[PDB]
Amino acid sequence: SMKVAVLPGDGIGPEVTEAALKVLRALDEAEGLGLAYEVFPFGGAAIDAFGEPFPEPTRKGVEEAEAVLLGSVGGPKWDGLPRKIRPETGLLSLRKSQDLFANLRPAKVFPGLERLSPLKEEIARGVDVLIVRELTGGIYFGEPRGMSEAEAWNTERYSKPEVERVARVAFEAARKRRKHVVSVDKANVLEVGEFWRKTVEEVGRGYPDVALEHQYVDAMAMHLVRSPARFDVVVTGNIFGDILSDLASVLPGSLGLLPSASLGRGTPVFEPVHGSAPDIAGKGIANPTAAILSAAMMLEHAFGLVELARKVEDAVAKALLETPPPDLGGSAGTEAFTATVLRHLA
Amino acid sequence: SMKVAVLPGDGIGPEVTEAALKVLRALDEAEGLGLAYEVFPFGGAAIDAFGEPFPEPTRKGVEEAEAVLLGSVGGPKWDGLPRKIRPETGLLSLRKSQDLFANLRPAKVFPGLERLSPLKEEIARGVDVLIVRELTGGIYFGEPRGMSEAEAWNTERYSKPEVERVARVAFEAARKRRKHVVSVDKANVLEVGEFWRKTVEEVGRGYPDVALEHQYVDAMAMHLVRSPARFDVVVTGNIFGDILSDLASVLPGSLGLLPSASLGRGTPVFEPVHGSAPDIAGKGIANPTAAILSAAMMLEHAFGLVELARKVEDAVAKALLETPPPDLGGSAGTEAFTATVLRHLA
Ligand SMILES: CC(C)[C@H](C(=O)O)[C@@H](O)C(=O)O
Ligand SMILES: CC(C)[C@H](C(=O)O)[C@@H](O)C(=O)O
Ligand SMILES: [Mn+2]
Ligand SMILES: [Mn+2]
Ligand SMILES: [Mn+2]
Ligand SMILES: [Mn+2]
Repeated sequence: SMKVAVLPGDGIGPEVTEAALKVLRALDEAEGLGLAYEVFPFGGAAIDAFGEPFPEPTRKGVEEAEAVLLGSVGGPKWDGLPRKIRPETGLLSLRKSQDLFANLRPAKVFPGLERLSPLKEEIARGVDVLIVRELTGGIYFGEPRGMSEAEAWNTERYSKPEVERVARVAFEAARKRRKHVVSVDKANVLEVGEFWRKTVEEVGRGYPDVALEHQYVDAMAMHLVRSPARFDVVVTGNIFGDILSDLASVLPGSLGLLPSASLGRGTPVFEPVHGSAPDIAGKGIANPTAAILSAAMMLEHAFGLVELARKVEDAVAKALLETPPPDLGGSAGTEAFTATVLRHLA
Repeated sequence: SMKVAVLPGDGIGPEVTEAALKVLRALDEAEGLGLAYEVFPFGGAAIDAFGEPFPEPTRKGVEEAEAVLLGSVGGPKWDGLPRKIRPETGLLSLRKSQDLFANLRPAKVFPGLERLSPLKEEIARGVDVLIVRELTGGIYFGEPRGMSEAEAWNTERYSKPEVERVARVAFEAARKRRKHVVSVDKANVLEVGEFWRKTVEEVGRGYPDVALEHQYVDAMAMHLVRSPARFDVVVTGNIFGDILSDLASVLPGSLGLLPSASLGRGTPVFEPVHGSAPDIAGKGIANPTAAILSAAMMLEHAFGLVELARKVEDAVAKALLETPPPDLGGSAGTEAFTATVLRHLA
């Protein structure tokens, strides 16, 4: 079996999700995967239908599935909503309800595609970095939090077990990759950074076969641009991971390329890093690469189909070289780009 | 006249600071500026002699001077000491005591040097962005803050007057440049971001001639790499400013290229945005560009010597294209490079 909860969301979310659905359907037919999917409302669409971005039928659908394929959420239609029901809060609520504390974001420059990077070729070449981002803690969820007319406040905080568990995922991922972890904090300025580093260092003792290095977040942003090829796994807290993963997104040359996996205690979630791009929704141009590669991450991580995930990745890489979408200077529409991916899969 | 407190600091700090002083003496000679300056112990140097990084006599000198020319602080010798008594903390104390809420970091790619940028030439051409970072509030100084065996916490908080005063600096700076400001927050997840955005918006109304735009911090990190050329002034909080300013610093191709001004209630501070670079200390190769441009910002912001700051800057620019330092593919040591700047200043 292969039970998938599909949450298309808003803007280009449904378009890119349908592209990823075509890739999955074509694999189901060829490999006999027994895929069964069901579509649920989430985000702006759920707010308009149920009054909340992560409504009951959707929460039930997620908990009962083996994996979630997620689109994108948000748009100006919902600007000004009380924070508790913003599309963005529904997203945090999804991550939190399944306690998906480990967010995996791979930034990779495919061999031959250095041209597309905004960086000079020799710097972009061989880039293959995995950002492990702590997703259900830190300032995103910390209390106290609030605002009055005179001030506003949010609390960046971590407990020992929260740091331990995300650190352990980073070490396990590194062990399967190039056995190198860079942990990122602001320990020269903050107590939380200090605490972060101390705990990651302790977890590191359990993995003496993996090299551990620490970097300050400001210096890390800089390294991700000057020498990204020297990184294997990067582990950091919620907001630092949010920032650095968008920054890494530029290495391949575009934001519509980065897929992601959210793993923890409950139903794993797979979503393209990009937002809902309201400006281009329904215009048949959104690059579906991120969504497709997220479906690839789902195959590997949720279903253990490593070989299949790589076929998709290989097909996408050829499609990018052959007929790139407009965001990479090409003229291939969402539909045509997906068809290209399909031919290579054959 | 011109009363300056000089804080060389640790590592390359004294060398690069000395280089900047040679530029300053040259101008005091050629222009008769009435330059009076005294050297004070700061950072690790202050720790060795007084047992603290920011002792009473250095505090006194700072407060009696009209401007501070600071080198850099930190080094392996002082690792191990509690964070609270680090040279880096003495730097935070200096900033806090003079309530220098506005940190100006101009990341610029001088015409002809696009080649040194990690970015492709067309992207790096004409880059001229000023980061206005709030420097005395936010998480860096937020109460409550702490650590136990079980967890640690820090508080990202801003008051209305704190956001208003840094925002104003941003608008005034823009008004002198290209009339565009981008304010940067994480309003979609953080109450403090919503509060920041709302306050910058109200201040913005007093500047109907300046264009105002808001970007999320993760998207902004991306834009500083894909299209830095579209930005003029960028204003943001303490930690977001720390990250984006290091990011912007990579654009012209080195560390050694970025100066900064710290402006506020007390004595203004001018320092190069780079660490003590412990390894190359006393070897005479460190790029003094950032220290020299920092004294140039001093001339402008502390003494209103616009024209002179500019002559210093054009001189440095031609020195870079004529005799580049080791850190930018060249072989011009600290003193030889300074002499080139001296030669162009006449
Ligand atoms: C939409 C926003 C809340 C979200 C986040 O900050 O996690 C997005 O930026 C991302 O990175 O998935
Ligand atoms: C050394 C450190 C405390 C300092 C900061 O974080 O402000 C430095 O990174 C900077 O950007 O000037
Ligand atoms: Mn993000
Ligand atoms: Mn003259
Ligand atoms: Mn910094
Ligand atoms: Mn005072």
